[PDB]
Amino acid sequence: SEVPQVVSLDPTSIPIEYNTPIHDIKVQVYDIKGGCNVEEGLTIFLVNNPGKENGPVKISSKVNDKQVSEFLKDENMEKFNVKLGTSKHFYMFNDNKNSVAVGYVGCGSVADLSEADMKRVVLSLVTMLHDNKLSKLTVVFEINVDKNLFRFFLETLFYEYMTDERFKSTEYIKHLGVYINNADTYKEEVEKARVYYFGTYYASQLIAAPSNYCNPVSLSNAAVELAQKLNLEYKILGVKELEELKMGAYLSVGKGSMYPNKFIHLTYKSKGDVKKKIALVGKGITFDSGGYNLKAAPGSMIDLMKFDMSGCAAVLGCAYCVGTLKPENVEIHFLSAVCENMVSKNSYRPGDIITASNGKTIEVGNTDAEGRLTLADALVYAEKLGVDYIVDIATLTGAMLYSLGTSYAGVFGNNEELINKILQSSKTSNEPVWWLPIINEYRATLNSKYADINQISSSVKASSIVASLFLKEFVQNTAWAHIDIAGVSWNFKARKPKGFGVRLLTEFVLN
Amino acid sequence: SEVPQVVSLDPTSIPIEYNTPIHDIKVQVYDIKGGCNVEEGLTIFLVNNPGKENGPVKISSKVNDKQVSEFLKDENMEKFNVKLGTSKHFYMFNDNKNSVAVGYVGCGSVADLSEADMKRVVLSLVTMLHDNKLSKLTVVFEINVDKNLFRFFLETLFYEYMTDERFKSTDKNVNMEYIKHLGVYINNADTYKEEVEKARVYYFGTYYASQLIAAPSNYCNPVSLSNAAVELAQKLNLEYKILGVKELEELKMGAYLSVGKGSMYPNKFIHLTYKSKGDVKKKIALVGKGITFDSGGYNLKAAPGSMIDLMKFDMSGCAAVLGCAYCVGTLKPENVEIHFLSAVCENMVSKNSYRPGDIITASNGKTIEVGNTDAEGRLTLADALVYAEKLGVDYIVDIATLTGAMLYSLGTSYAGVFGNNEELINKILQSSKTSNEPVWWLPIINEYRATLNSKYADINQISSSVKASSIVASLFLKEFVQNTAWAHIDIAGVSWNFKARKPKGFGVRLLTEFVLND
Amino acid sequence: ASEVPQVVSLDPTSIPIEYNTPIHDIKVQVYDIKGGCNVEEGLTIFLVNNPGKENGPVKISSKVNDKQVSEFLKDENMEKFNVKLGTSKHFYMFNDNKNSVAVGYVGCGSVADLSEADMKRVVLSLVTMLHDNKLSKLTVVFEINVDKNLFRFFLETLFYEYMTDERFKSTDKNVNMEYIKHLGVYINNADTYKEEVEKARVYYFGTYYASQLIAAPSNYCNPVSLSNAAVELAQKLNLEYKILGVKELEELKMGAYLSVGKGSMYPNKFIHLTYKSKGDVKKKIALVGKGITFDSGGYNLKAAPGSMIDLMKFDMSGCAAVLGCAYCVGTLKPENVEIHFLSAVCENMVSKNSYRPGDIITASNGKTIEVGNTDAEGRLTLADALVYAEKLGVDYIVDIATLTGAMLYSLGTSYAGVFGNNEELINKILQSSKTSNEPVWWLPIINEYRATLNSKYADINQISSSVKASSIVASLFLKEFVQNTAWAHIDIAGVSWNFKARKPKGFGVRLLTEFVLND
Ligand SMILES: [Zn+2]
Ligand SMILES: [Zn+2]
Ligand SMILES: [Zn+2]
Ligand SMILES: [Zn+2]
Ligand SMILES: [Zn+2]
Ligand SMILES: [Zn+2]
Repeated sequence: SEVPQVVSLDPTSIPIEYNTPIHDIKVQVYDIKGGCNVEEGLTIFLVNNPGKENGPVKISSKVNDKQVSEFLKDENMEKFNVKLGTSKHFYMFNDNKNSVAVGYVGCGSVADLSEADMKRVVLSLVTMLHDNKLSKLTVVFEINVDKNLFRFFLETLFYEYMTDERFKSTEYIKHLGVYINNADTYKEEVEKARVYYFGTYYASQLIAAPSNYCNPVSLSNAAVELAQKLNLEYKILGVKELEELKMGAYLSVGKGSMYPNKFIHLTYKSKGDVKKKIALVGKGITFDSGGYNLKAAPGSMIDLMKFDMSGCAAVLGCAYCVGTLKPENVEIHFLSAVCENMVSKNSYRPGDIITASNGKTIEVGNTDAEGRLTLADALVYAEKLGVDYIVDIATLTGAMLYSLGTSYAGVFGNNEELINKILQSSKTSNEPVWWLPIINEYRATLNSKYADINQISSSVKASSIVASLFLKEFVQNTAWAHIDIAGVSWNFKARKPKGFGVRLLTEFVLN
Repeated sequence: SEVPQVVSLDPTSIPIEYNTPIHDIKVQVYDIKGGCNVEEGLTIFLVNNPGKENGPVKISSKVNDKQVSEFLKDENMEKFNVKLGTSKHFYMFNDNKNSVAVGYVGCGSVADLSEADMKRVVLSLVTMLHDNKLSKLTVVFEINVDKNLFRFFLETLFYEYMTDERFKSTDKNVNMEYIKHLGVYINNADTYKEEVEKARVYYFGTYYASQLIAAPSNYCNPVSLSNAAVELAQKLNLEYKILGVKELEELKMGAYLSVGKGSMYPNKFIHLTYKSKGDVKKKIALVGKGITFDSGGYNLKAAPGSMIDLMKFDMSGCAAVLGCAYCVGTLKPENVEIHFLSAVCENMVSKNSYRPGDIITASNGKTIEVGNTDAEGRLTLADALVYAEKLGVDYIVDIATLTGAMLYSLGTSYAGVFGNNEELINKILQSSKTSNEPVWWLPIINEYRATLNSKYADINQISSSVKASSIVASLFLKEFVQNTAWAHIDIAGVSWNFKARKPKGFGVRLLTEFVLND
Repeated sequence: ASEVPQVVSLDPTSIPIEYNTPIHDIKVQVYDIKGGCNVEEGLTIFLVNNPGKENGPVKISSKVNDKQVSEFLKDENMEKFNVKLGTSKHFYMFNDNKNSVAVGYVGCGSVADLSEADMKRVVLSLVTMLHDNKLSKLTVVFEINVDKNLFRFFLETLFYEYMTDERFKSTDKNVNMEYIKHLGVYINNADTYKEEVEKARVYYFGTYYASQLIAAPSNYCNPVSLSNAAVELAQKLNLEYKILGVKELEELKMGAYLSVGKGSMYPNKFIHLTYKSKGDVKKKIALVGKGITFDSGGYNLKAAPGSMIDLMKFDMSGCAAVLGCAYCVGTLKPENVEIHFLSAVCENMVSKNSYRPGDIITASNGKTIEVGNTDAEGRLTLADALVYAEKLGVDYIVDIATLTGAMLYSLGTSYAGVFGNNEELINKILQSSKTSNEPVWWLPIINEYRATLNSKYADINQISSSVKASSIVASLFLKEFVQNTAWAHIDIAGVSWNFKARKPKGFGVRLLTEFVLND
């Protein structure tokens, strides 16, 4: 519980903001039929031009205002194109001689927008908000979007709009109007978007927290504080309990750290009959220097490694969403074997042979492959709960930047139905995931000469699949999936976390 | 048609063995419900024991010789297990008082053997042939096996047994003695017979492709590779055309020709055609990357691990298409028209090579900013795709050793497949299942296209920021298929068998199965 | 003259070669130290040691024939100077004839038997006193013990280090260079060391000649110009010579040697100089030298840090050593021997015409070779050059080559490595090393690595894919191209270039010549 320090100035807790300006935004959804009102604030239309790549802007909806109508006349809206993500907006006086702001965001030439297109649209939207001091924004949907994509649009606008100043030292809007066809069906999605937004923004807060602030001790303390605020059971496992359990793999990674290993175990149990038990496991490495296999090669981005607990952050954000929504007929376990991978006289070293909590011995070939070591014991622990689904999520292998890149997470697993559910949850959360195979032919490269199994392949380069084959050895009789978010977790362009997985994991629990 | 040379000692053609020793093998399939005759040669039993990891071996088939039976009594076979890949040699005097050789290969503890497990059995089998001078091999199938797994057995056996001595001179392996007959004892032998011919045609198509890949770059060049295809087309009675530089100039193939500007061998564009003597219901175009050697260009492969010495394989895609042409041209399917295309060149370093930053114009008008001269595969394939599209086909399928990222995505076992059309990918995925050449579907993330927006040309050859290289190349290729169904098979990672130091001929059976089950 | 191709009219068409060096005009006199040292004009320098104590005091032992110079060199007056190896002091005084003289000393340490390395350092200190001083005579007095072979080494090393190569200086000539015209030497039993004076002079130029060739840059010294250089040398020495061009090389089926050159603008040229003695011929010897006039690496370009591509004008040091040898042999004229000097010269370059990694090529002995790395081009040329050598029917084949950069990690910059298939031949090489004072050290041909040359397609791999001991694996490769003849192979990659002085060593000329005049 007490966070160790080297000097008195070392911080002793993660600053968390629970009450954000987003939560104060009044959101009204009006039916697109009957026309729009432009009586104050910024009014933005979302218009596309199917077929006509880069075609002009044309506004179809009738606005109850003589002056702005004159502005949105086809003859005047012609000079502007629908290039996906392009935008302009103008200030003027309306019928009532009130200064308003009218504009549009180009939604391209495709009709069925993707999550990435939507993201590009929102980015233009937020760009106007951050350089315009208004109190109301109104968005008119002259494009076709389903309920999930609509909810996704709100979540993404909320998340991108929020600016995280916790670590800074030396005026948001208050109303949101949405003009959309079928408003009544879309209304039930607004408050859920608000929950998903924060769940995503909470994970981002932890990830963004640097490793001096966000260490194994303080990160478990935040988990506990989230459980109590949410009224979930919470048990934190310490070194003594961890030795008694024999989690050799997990403890080896921490041997070199000044912060004791802390294993997080949150539990949500719905009030009624329990029909499905689920274990969610997240890689929780608060800083991964690589260990004696130091991240010293050009491109190894050691300065980003505060993010190697992104899986844990996702699983916790899921706890917020799950505890806040309080679904029926489930028991969810949120697990994370937290630690820190450092270079010290005390660290485990390459070549060490260690014994996991299920008795299998493992030969360490590379100390930077530590995430699969910690997940190994977390998966043994999880299977001891007698759950139906074990889903882990982790920034495991940098190889994913060369397979799927920075947009799509990869998912591996030992059960077709579980991989199917994760994909469908990817469709409804709009968090993109792609199914990759656990190629059995590669398993023999983990045949250790001395230990029971190798930690890494010495030859095979498809590390994302090799790790998957290693993890498989630690689940004996339970549907299990594995989601490698190493490439998607961090938004390199915006220089901030994405919060990837929260909504994906929640949709998996909910539907 | 004439291969340029620098010295009179430079080879002017690819050595190609068409009548291989495997071809000289007389295969018969006998019905096991009738006993196995153990006269001469080596006769091998494929046995398993479902249950414990290394159960014991138990011969089930009726052996048509008293002495052998008394020898193969369970009491004698108890000492040996059926560990997958295990084998043992037996010697005895049969009923005729003659010396016979018999043995077994462990088929593991599984009932329905896996493809990868079948291979391991063939290799173990081949090992028994390699240091032995035998005239006949008999194999009794005491394991469950479908027709498709029987053919795959023959197929794999033929390819591994075949030893490529085209380039030996004083190290010709004496003691090499191929068997002359192959006997197969199987249940319902009458139904598996149909697969012997097919396992033969599929075998050679693959070994053919492997001969072109293995052929060093000095032997196998753009001129000599096109010469080889014309001979193949002439044997198979396929229509053939070879576009030379002047025609390629007239067709305005700036991307393709720019790659070869630095080679000493002129560009040669292969176009073979098969069409059957009935109505045509499907018209396919198969495109193969045909880079006979890939130095990288001015973006020289000099970084560690770039394996410049392996780049004679950068035409395995072309080899696969020509290989498919043999199988299709031999079996001759009905109601199809198939164009086998390849834009062959050599990516070299010279005062005549194209440069990074160069801007070139493809045959479809699109200007291209070259960002890395070693991304030359997508350039040649761009002009080949627009060429294929002009033919008015239903399916355009290309197969290429395009991107090294494949090793980090799927590894050395599975090829990746990309496309713009679910239906065609599904047909490739099915064909992958039945040819037994594994492939995994990867997506063309549209979000990355923006990193191809060039500031001066119409399109970027490469992305500057994105590292998912296989996906980006697929996005580039996508810009040269305007309205046709098109899939893309990246074989950069599966083409070369690194452990054996020999090509796999990957793609031949896949492409054929695609053509024949349509 | 055989015409050298050019790109522009300014490209040089010949290697500039100086044959009449200032060292050829110095008159050498050797005096017996018994009977007195006279102190004439110029500089007089004593070589003094003090066995026992390091940095010990210097005492002048020999008898000087001058009262003033004697009084000045009194032991009590010399104790202020030590004998630390290399130290040196200059003295100035008037003699018996009221004339100014200059004397001094150079310290030779406290060890009894100086090594060639120690002699090198003593000579370097002498040269330092010769530079920036307009002297007409230098005299050296040997108050130290050296055998006949080490005394010759002193003269040659003195001559070599004294020489300054200005062939490529135009506006920056040292307008202050003035060489001595006379050199006196005082030593005990002088009559026995006299015979070494003329051999040392011959040995100096032979080595300085190879040095000129090596330092000549690849645009001056290319396959055509260097073969032209050898022709002229054979012509001045009445040596037999035949220069095989591409046409014969194709007839001779030298596919390995030709492949390496396919990418050059200078056609391959094969040098073959012959010295046949007039007497009954008892030994026939073929010396083979690696002749790469510039080694870019080929498509396996030298781009890795520390690859020193800018040094690769020296990949023909073996050929230069062998030609330097030919000068000595042609000049000294051994009596009962037949010597063939061979070099398969070419240039390893990047072009559309170059051979590629992976290429399979056929050597003149019909063996096919899979090219795994184009930067290992030397073993390819030597393979064919060895086949040609055995066809001549000699008693010994000895090749010398800057073959493997591993040499820098095994024996370093001082000792070369000798490999071979024949203990007796390797002993003759080791013997010639002692007498030439050019250090060689025997390294093994480890047969266990042979298997890693087993190509899957060709007859043999050019390179091992797993074994890192390049210098051994190449020896295994070459050994496959000599079937029934004693053959040794001397890798000089590490020792050829003198990094400190920024010039070539000419290493191997004297080693090889001594071998030629061996029992
Ligand atoms: Zn790591
Ligand atoms: Zn990590
Ligand atoms: Zn390339
Ligand atoms: Zn390529
Ligand atoms: Zn070299
Ligand atoms: Zn070299």
